[PDB]
Amino acid sequence: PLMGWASTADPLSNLVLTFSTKEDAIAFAEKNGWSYDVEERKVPKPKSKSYGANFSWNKRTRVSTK
Amino acid sequence: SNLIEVFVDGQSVMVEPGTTVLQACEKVGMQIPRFCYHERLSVAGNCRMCLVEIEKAPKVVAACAMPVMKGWNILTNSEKTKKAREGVMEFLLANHPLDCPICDQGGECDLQDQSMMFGSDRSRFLEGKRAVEDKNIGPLVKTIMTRCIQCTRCIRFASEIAGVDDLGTTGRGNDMQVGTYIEKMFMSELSGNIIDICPVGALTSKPYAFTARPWETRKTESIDVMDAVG
Amino acid sequence: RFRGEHALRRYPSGEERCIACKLCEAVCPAQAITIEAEPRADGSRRTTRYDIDMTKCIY
Amino acid sequence: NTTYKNLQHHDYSTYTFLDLNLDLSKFRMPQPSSGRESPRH
Amino acid sequence: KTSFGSLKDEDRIFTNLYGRHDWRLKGAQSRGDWYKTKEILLKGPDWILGEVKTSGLRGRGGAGFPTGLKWSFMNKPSDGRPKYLVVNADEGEPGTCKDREIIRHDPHKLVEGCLVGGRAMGARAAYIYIRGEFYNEASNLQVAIREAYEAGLIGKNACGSGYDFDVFVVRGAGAYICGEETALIESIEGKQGKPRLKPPFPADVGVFGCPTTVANVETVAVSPTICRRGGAWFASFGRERNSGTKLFNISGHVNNPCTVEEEMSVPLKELIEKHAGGVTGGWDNLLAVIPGGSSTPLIPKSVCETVLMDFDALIQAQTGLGTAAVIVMDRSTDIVKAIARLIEFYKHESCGQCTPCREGVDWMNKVMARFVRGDARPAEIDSLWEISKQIEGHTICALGDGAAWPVQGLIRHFRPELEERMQRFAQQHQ
Amino acid sequence: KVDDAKVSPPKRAEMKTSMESLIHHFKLYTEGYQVPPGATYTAIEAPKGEFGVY
Amino acid sequence: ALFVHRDTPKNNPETPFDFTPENYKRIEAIVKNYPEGHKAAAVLPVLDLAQRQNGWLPISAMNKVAEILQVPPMRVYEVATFYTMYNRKPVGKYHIQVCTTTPCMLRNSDSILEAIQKKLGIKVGETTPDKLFTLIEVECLGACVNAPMVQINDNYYEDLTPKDIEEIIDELKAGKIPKPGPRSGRFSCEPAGGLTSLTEPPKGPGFGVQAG
Ligand SMILES: Cc1cc2nc3c(=O)[nH]c(=O)nc-3n(C[C@H](O)[C@H](O)[C@H](O)COP(=O)(O)O)c2cc1C
Ligand code: SF4
Ligand code: SF4
Ligand code: SF4
Ligand code: SF4
Ligand code: SF4
Ligand code: FES
Ligand code: FES
Repeated sequence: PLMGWASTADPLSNLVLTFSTKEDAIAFAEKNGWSYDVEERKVPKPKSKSYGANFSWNKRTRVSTK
Repeated sequence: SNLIEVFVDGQSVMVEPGTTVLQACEKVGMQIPRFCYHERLSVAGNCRMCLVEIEKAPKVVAACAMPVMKGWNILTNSEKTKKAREGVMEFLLANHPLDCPICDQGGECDLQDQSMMFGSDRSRFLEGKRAVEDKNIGPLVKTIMTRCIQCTRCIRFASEIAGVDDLGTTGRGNDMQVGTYIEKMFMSELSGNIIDICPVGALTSKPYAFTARPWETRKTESIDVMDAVG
Repeated sequence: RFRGEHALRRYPSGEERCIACKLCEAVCPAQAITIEAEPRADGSRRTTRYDIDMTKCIY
Repeated sequence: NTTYKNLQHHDYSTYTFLDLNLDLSKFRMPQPSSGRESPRH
Repeated sequence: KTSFGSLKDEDRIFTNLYGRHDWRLKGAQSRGDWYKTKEILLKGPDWILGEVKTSGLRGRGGAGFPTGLKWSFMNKPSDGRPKYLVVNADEGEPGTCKDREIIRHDPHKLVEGCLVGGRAMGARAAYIYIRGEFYNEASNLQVAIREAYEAGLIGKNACGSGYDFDVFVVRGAGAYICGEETALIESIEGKQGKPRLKPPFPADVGVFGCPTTVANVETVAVSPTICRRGGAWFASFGRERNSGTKLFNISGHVNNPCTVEEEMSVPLKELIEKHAGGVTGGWDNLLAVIPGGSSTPLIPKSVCETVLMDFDALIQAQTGLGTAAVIVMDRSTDIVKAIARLIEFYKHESCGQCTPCREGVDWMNKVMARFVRGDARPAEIDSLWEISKQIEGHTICALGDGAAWPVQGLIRHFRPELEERMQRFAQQHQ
Repeated sequence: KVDDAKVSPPKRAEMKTSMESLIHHFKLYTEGYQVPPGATYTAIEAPKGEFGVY
Repeated sequence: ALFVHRDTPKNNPETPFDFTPENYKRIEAIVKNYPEGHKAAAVLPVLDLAQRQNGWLPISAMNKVAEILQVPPMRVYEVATFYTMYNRKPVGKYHIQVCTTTPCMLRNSDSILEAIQKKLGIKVGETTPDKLFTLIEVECLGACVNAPMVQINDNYYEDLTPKDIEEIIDELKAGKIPKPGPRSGRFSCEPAGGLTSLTEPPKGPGFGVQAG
């Protein structure tokens, strides 16, 4: 109410716990006490790509500007 | 059966034919510095940054678009590998204006991160650096034509996905301009999805433009609304 | 090289020298620099909220 | 031979190339299509 | 063996350098076009490839490719995609005057060569790309096409045999990069004129996705005469490794600069003086000699007085051999200004795929202009050596290398003139 | 200072003219230079004694 | 250097414009000369036809060509601005190109250049203060065995000299064109001497043949 700053009543807002696995994450969460929600790890699916696929006589990939 | 032996610095890995050097290095854990490649867009060998050295190879090739034959071995820490990358890095940072404060992607650049981790330090070319007049691509995307490193990632995106096909290159050599020839505005679908694709701070967001800076914002998971896809 | 008042300069016969590039918040160790920018009524990038917390500044 | 045995080119008009291309428009090998008429068909 | 090349008549390859008997298929039939060619065409492709690899024909065009190896890479079986023969009728590398002369004088021998090439390696049709500045000789080729089609000797079922073959001539619109190998192909393909990457070769995807090949006018114009003339005798011309007959284009500061026909190997002093004029005022008057034209480092006096003109000799003499642009320059001119004009040419004609040629030709333009005016200290000239070693082989095409080589030759041989120039301008600036 | 602009920030003339100096300035004062992992210790002869930093 | 639109007069499409249907028959001949499935190869000859119809090319011609040849027009503008045949600044009839690079500079280019400069008056790259005379210098055109050369519209001029400059431009401004061949003798690329090339009228198949 003097500066428009974001004063918070939160100790636990700026924490970030850095882990390497998921089982140890579950182990630490069961060890210290609280509950949690889990996202997966969504790796990029590799797709076949080629410049010789960018050009073709009878396929419809046509850059037409390079 | 389509399991190809390539060696990353001596270590073996099986690689499908047609897949490039870069997907092999992403299989083993390496990355190659790159601009005109993008993992979910088309492939061309424009930006020249991804050069790499093979054992027993007197010809340095661009690793973004190489069909991989059987039995390679790839140097990603060798001598002329770093020499070629530092050379190309000194090339790219000559016609780029001193705008890293007033750029909007100052926290999330690519020239900056690769010029730290792969570049030289004591520059050259004391006089020059021409500049290019801008024109508004629309009301929603702020456009400065000067910071364009001419990587040609927006153009191929438009040509293969957007289908509007009003964004090309004019002129030759040094004097090449990107975008629109007939000064016609670009108001189509996914016109905001070119600020995530332009790897430098050339095509930036008009309404966002000068309201934040990336190293001060904390992030949170969210779901797309006003659609049914999320 | 003495360091006191924390003033601001402006241009020679010109306007505000700051851009709101936020490097001073990025290097201010006690986080006393509070900057929320706005571009002005013409378009060139400038400020709104520029705050040096002199109780926190460590000079 | 002491005379330039060209100079049958000396009388060129503007439309000569394209008029020749129209003059040889016949007996052609069909220049075969492959399905479509354009990639943006 | 011969005495390293000394050409004598009755034993040439192709005639009509300048102003011969006529320009007509009658005169071409007098010179020897369309002589028993059906027995050459209707025989077998490996025999043509063996005549190539026995005669030892060298792949021309300024580069030095192997001929028969590439044309044997052209042996995929004919699937539902045809095969094209793209004739590069252009002139790059300023100094050239190479195939302007051929396509003005003798087009019907190019018709011979393109028919032999199309029937030879399994092609289907020839697309000729001529430079856009060549209206007169391109239209002479058009009238020759109308003559050959009024006779109807090529086309559907050519030479009385079941093998159709057509030639489509496309003019250009003006670029050095149209004279390249693959931006040639995509100047045909109706795109903007910019090359492709090299790991897709023309043996798989060329013109639109046809397995095509790109042929030089020198190799096409020699190509039926290789078969019909003396085999293993074309290998008996000049040096045994790189054997051949070739033009030699002597421009520069000589009496009546022109082009000649010789064999492969020749002493350069014999070539300059004893066949095309000679250096105005004396042999020892000149400042320098450059072979090749624009893709080639320079040659000083003591090297050009003795070195025989061969590819491997020039390569181990640190130079290329281009398209026979062997020109001289006298001491009365600013050779640094000449190099800077070449760099201005490189800036005016280059595309924008690769970042390094674009940025490096910009730096070399501004810095070679500064060396014309002699600005900095020689840390700048060793920095120019640094960038000229940075560019080499880091491109798509060969224009980056062709921008590297004259600067390289300048640094390798003409250090002290630059040193004195920069000291002169430093003392005039002060 | 040292001969490495990726360690020390450059001075004012290079900051106001050269591109690489501004890039190194900007990322060196946002992120700081990257440091390889290591658990090191050293100690100096401070006038109070073995001043150790770990 | 004016490579964006600049909606000037005699521009801002649709400026009123139409072709000849005989030229449409030419267009059908050129599209007949190309394989179907890749129909966009006709852009360069059709656009050359548009230049030979209308001297400097405007933009409504390019829009019409993009409508006919089923391509998006930005590719047509790319191929337009990519070359030096296709000039979009308004030019006239006599389009002087003075070629000067490596031998042409080395054989007195600037004598010819100042001769053209003080004969026409205006600076290089520009045009006269009326129509039909545009002076530009250009890169190599293939008269490398000659003087720095003078190209007018699909015609060459070789082996020039300042008095020949004055006489040729006297006839040009008077409306007379000389022979477009070389000068100073040497009616082809010749050594001017006593036939240092072949002397006997050649035979052909009488001497060495093979497998006949
Ligand atoms: C930068 C560059 C310039 C070239 N200039 C020419 C040229 O002036 N003339 C030509 O016929 N080919 C030119 N080429 C094309 C190659 O010479 C051609 O692809 C090759 O010679 C064809 O193979 P060959 O050895 O059988 O002739 C050039 C290529 C590049 C990359
Ligand atoms: S995009 Fe360019 S101006 Fe922006 S931060 Fe990166 S280098 Fe600086
Ligand atoms: S505008 Fe951005 S994405 Fe497009 S070519 Fe330029 S740098 Fe690349
Ligand atoms: S934001 Fe801070 S560091 Fe940046 S210009 Fe303004 S006062 Fe200076
Ligand atoms: S504590 Fe004070 S002197 Fe130090 S960086 Fe912050 S505002 Fe500047
Ligand atoms: S080196 Fe230059 S001229 Fe050659 S392909 Fe690359 S960008 Fe084009
Ligand atoms: S990513 Fe391979 S060249 Fe740009
Ligand atoms: S340089 Fe003038 S014609 Fe080749």
